[PDB]
Amino acid sequence: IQVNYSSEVKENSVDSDDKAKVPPLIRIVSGLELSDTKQKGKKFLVIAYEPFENIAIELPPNEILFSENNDMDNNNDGVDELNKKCTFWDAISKLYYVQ
Amino acid sequence: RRDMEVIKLTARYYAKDKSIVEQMISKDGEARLNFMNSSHPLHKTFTDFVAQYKRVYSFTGQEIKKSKRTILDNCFERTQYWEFEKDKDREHDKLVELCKIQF
Amino acid sequence: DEKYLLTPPMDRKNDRYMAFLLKLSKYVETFFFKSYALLDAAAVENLIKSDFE
Amino acid sequence: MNLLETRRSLLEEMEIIENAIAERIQRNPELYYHYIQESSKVFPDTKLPRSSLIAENKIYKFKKVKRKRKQIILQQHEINIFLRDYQEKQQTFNKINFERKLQQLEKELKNEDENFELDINSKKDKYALFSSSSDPSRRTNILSD
Repeated sequence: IQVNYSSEVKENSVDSDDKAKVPPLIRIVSGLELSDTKQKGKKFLVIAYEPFENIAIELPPNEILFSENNDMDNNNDGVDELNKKCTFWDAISKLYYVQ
Repeated sequence: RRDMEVIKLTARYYAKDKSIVEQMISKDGEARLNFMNSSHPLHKTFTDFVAQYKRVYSFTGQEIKKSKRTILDNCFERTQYWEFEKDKDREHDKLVELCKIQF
Repeated sequence: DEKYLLTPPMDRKNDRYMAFLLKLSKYVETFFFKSYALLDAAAVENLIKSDFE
Repeated sequence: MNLLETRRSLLEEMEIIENAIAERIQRNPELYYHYIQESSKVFPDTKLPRSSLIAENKIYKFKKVKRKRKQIILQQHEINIFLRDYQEKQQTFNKINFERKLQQLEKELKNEDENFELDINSKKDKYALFSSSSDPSRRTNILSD
């Protein structure tokens, strides 16, 4: 996934090093819990950034790209194995890639 | 190779006069030398190359007569300068912490 | 500095002896510079030669 | 060929080598210490470090792990060839040391525009060509490429 962000349009009013250094974050959420609680049974690859609104992507397949020791076990947990393992944050251009 | 070559060439000329490039920019009008502005990232590396060339102009007409002993002494002193500042590489887990909090 | 000169194992004009001494000397020198790569070999050589002359 | 570029590359390589043998002298100070001590008894003038430094195997504040003889000697011979390279480059360098032409060359630089290739191998291949552990996949042989 290739998520694009603002082009210095509104981020010009907020620059007080308040988690500004924090990159977008992804998490896998089960639909078992929703504001409406109607239907459910699949996962979502949620992606979040402070100002912008959350985003989700349905994952019917039980498992895809779930690799096996890709790198050589280096321990900077960041947030979780998922984020360090397979995400890139082009902060200079504001492009978040996830795979 | 192209970018490298143009950077290093405009750097070669820019190292002697600094007037030939400021004229070239107004004469041609090409998005090729867009690295001349400090905006373009590569610009920085440019500032390096030029400096380096500027340096070669320093001792032109002078030979370097460093001996083995001396070279060794120098390298030993350079290693001591790198060991002088060893209390500055212990600040990075902080950002991670922030991330964990927000997540 | 004097013993090897005034109390020689053998007569210093003996053939076998001088040949031996040559081979041994060569060995010791190569060993020396072999065990201390970092020191300028030419510097040492010239120093010794000038002391000799 | 613009001599400026050649002399530049030379000074740069010399810098690279100095940096390499300096990194070495850093990880295991013995490399220098050992050497220097011997030098002391050949050229009496030579100034040698504080004994404490020698013993604790430290250069400033950090005391480094003691290495075995075979490795010390190895790295010393490696540094030997490095210093040889350096002496050579220094030599050749000693022996080596408008607008219309600017546009003239910039024009020929347009040659072969379709050269799709990533070029990150000038300072990296050198830096790499002279660094610790340059032989194995990751960390098996201390010897540089």
